[PDB]
Amino acid sequence: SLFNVFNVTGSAMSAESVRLNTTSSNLANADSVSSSAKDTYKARHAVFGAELSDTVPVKVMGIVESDKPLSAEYNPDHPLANEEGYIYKPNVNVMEEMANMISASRAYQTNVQVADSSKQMLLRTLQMGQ
Amino acid sequence: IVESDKPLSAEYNPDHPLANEEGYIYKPNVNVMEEMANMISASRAYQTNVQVADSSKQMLLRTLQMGQ
Amino acid sequence: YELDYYSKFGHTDNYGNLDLRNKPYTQLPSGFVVKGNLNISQTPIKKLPKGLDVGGSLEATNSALKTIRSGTKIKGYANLLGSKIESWPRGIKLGGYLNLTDTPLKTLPAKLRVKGDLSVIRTPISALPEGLVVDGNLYIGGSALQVFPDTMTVKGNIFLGGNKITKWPSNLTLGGAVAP
Amino acid sequence: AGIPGALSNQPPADASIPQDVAQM
Amino acid sequence: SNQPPADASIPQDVAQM
Amino acid sequence: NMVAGIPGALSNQPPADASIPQDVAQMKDGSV
Amino acid sequence: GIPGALSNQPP
Amino acid sequence: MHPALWVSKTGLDAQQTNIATISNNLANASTVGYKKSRAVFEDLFYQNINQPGGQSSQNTELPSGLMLGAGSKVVATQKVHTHGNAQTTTNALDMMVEGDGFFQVTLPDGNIGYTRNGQFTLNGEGTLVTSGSGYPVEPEIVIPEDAISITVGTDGEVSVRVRGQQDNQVVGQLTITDFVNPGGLEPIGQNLYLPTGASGDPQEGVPGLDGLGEIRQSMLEASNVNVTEELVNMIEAQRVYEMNSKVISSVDKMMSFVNQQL
Repeated sequence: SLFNVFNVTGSAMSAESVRLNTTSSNLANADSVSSSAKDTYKARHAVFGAELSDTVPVKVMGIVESDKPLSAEYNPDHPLANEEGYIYKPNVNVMEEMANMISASRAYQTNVQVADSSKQMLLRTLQMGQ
Repeated sequence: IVESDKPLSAEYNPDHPLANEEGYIYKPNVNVMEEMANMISASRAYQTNVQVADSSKQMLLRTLQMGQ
Repeated sequence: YELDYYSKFGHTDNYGNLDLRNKPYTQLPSGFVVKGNLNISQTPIKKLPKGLDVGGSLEATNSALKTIRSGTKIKGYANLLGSKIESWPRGIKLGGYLNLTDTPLKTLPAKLRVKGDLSVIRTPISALPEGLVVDGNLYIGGSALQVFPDTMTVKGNIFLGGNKITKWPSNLTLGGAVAP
Repeated sequence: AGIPGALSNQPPADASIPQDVAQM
Repeated sequence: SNQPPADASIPQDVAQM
Repeated sequence: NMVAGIPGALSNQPPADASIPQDVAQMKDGSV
Repeated sequence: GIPGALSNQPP
Repeated sequence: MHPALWVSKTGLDAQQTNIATISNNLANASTVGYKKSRAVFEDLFYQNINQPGGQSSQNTELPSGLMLGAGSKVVATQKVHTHGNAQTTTNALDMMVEGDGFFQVTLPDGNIGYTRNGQFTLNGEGTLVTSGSGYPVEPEIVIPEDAISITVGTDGEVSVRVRGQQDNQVVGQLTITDFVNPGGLEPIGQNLYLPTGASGDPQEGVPGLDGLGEIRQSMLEASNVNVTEELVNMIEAQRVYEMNSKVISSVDKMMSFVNQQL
């Protein structure tokens, strides 16, 4: 029904919000050599997935880390330097985060139009019978 | 429901763990412009039939007043 | 090919965790020592080197790992989800849980001790070893197990998950509850 | 299931299998 | 759920929680 | 019980950043 | 009563 | 994402790797025996859109045969093994190869490493080792403590001068390894290379016969990087980087107009 559109579009609104927050944590950790949890932060990605289970909502199935190797930088005098003297920094790519930032915002706003479009159809469907 | 025959949108990204040998991730063949047009066409056509159905009831109600 | 000393350096973080995800490495040098966690997920590695030492946890989810040789020291947990391991060797010093879900595992060492949780979910294992001791939660859901040994020890909850147990241990002390 | 390398939001404990992720 | 969800932990050292 | 605290920027911070006064952070659990 | 609240009256 | 956004992003990623490649070359502008690397660009896959499948030919010039590429990428950081200039130094242990050929050093893990840098020295035992990490140089050349001079011949024949004995005693002979494809060597830092499948099996021999280069004593090989080429490459790479940013901004503004006007 038209109410299923609200569930489908609403799921995308939450879905694009997850990717926006993941990108925000990527931009804020692009230069963080250290990290609690004994893990040099690596770029995270939200992998969307259609939950077919007509109406196909979108669900986040889990956040996946980047496969790119960490950026090694020779800083011998740093306390975190290894024997060779290289400290490692996250593999966050700025350009893809900016592209993800644009795409997530554009996709978020176009889901609002569909919810608005379905809202008007239900209101007119209610005016029938009056 | 029938799936579109448009080829999938290929993107070069040898970083996504779900990529392939050549670092390509295939994405759905969804065109935003055609989805916006369908949204406009579906909403307007849906509400047009509301008017016809609503006006059809009025004709039925007037028929009951025949001879009165 | 095989991982070298210089190739090892390019897959290590600041605190010393080796990341080999999707990397085309087939075998690791013997007497290998890792400062932190080890990740060999989705790797074509079929065998772990003898004398392997991991300062953190071993991650081999959805990998091709098949054989682990005895004497391996793992400080953290062992996660072999979706791998090709068929048997668990005797004498593995495991400092954490052992997750063997969705593996072709068939045999387990006798009187095995798991300092954390144990998973045999959806495994073709036919029977648990005698004298098994589990300090955490035991999940046997979807597996082929239907008879427990004479004596076993589980300090947490026991989850049947759907499989039918007919012969319960004679000597069993449970710190939690049993769930179907 | 789905993605093979999803993360876990629970703090590391090294003793409990994380059930947050779809561990199948 | 029938009980409030727990808060979020943001520690500067996970070993101390 | 009553739950309260400073909203906005100060609370949406990691606890290490001690912007929030100590007693106000206590209120964020429960009170009566 | 918020412990240590500012007041609205000349000190 | 609209495909135009990602096609432009590939150009930004490709030029980003180009800048990093250029930056390393200018960093090693004074490294002895260094070879400059260049980034090679190639176009990505071209896809038929207005066709359900890849129908061969069949009106490529018409709207049915429209093909859109997927962008560009850096395919390889090719090593250019051009011979560098000569650095005449007064040190008696730094040596240079004139032409094709590599010094062979013994790596700690057992295999031998190949270097073009000639800054060598001796360790406590008198063995000829590199002046960096101190790896021994193959073949082992031990210098007697009674030697008052060292002479390295044009074919690696090392001789020493002993007081009280005329004529110079021979203490060994150097060898240089050659490869069929020098660009297939894998750099591992420390001015070292390793043999790969793309390089070939090592070809050893006396330095001065069998087409090999000749050993020159008290010389070094300067890096072959062209600082002007890198600066010109930087200018082009920066401009291409900015142009692709405009396309991404252009696509976003067009997409903004759609859901705002409609």
